Amino acid sequence: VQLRESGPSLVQPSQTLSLTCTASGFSKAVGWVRQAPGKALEWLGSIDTGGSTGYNPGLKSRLSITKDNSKSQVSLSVSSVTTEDSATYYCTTVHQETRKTCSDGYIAVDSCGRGQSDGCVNDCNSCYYGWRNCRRQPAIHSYEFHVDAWGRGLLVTVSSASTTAPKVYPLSSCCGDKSSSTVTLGCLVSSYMPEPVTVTWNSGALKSGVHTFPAVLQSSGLYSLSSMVTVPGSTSGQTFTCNVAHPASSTKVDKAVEPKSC
Amino acid sequence: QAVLNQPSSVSGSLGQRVSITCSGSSSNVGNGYVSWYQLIPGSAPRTLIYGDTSRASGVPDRFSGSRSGNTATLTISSLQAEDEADYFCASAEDSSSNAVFGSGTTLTVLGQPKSPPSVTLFPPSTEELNGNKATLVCLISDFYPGSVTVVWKADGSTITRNVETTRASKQSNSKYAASSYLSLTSSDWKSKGSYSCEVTHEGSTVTKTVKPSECS
Repeated sequence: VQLRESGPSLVQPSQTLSLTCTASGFSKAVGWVRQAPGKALEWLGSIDTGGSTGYNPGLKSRLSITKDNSKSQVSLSVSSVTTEDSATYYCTTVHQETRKTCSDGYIAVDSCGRGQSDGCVNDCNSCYYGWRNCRRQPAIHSYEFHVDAWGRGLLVTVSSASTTAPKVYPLSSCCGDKSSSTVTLGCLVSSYMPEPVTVTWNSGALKSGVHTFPAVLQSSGLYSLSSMVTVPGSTSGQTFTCNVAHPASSTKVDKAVEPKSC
Repeated sequence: QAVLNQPSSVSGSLGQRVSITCSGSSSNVGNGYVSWYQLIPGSAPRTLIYGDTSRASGVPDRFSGSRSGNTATLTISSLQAEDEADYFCASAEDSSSNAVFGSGTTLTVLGQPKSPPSVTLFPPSTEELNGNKATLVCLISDFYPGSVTVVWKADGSTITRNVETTRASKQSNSKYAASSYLSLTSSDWKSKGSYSCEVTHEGSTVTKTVKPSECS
């Protein structure tokens, strides 16, 4: 079971945000959850196997969810977006069931065998004979919800700003600046907008010893982040190339990072 | 809409136990099907509990859910460093397709060992310098607790402008990482004798310095 969100990482205010989820390893109800930065998880809506949709009441007038079983995909649409709609959007599989029950030590009149079928009573004999201790209630509904599987999520930023692809610079220590047994190299992913960027090393073949730091936001509105890789002094002949992908601008950059020869 | 009230934050000691409450009404939490989720920044939400008490697949035994009327409780025993996270309860209301989440709880795990920051300061690259700009990058890692203050210096004096420092964020080893950026012109870079990144953590300061004329 894997869920994969796809769509734009950048949209302008007043525009319609349109997202897609790709399901694999299954055909179960699918829902959308989001989390804006600084805020709680927030329900958006879902569509089940039968194709019925349900929405967060406070957002319903702005939402639309459809599905296509052939392509095995579910769509989400959010109208008239503002900065409040900047968030990570998660595609999910959800459990949704509605079991009719009686609230306490109340049992269905159905189960009593007489009075036929109506709602609920505290005791079959008492409410059958009409004893003073009899208590009746209507049938109540118990609604079951939970999320099974989560997608990794798609970051969406609502902004009128144009995209700016990053400038990628090599990071290497000054000469003489501590030949510890381990060397540290890196890439400065400079001055981009919006988030996110993906950084790998050696086309993703190198994962061990990699440390990618969260971005800083300059007052200019442009993000910068750094990723560094540690290298033992014993190591030789290895190349280190950081691969920087920026979906908003559809750019991928490969920067070879050399230690200074000094 | 509707609100499932959680404490904004809670704390428990290592190896011990902690509880997180989720208070709602009879129309949500009272439905008797509460779920719980764990949120670690930079990671997707993870389902812990559903149907009040049922653990999701892969969830350790030390996570247990319960409910008494319109208040559910998540209980975590044998606390570990990696349990530090945000926790959200949830419940349907008036419909199985109308999910309501709680206000969220941040869990701290006390009694972990203090770890000083490891500091790495990078000079501007030749490439950047050719465009008349210079960014110094101070990378800060492996510190606990997750709070540092950064001071930049030039020739021993405090730099008071063009510094940007990230918040601390948690690493895969439950320690913290952060970074600080000093934005200069290429002329600034070459003119000063030295630049320093000073990182203070629990009253102890770690300083790395670079010298432009000797950086090559």
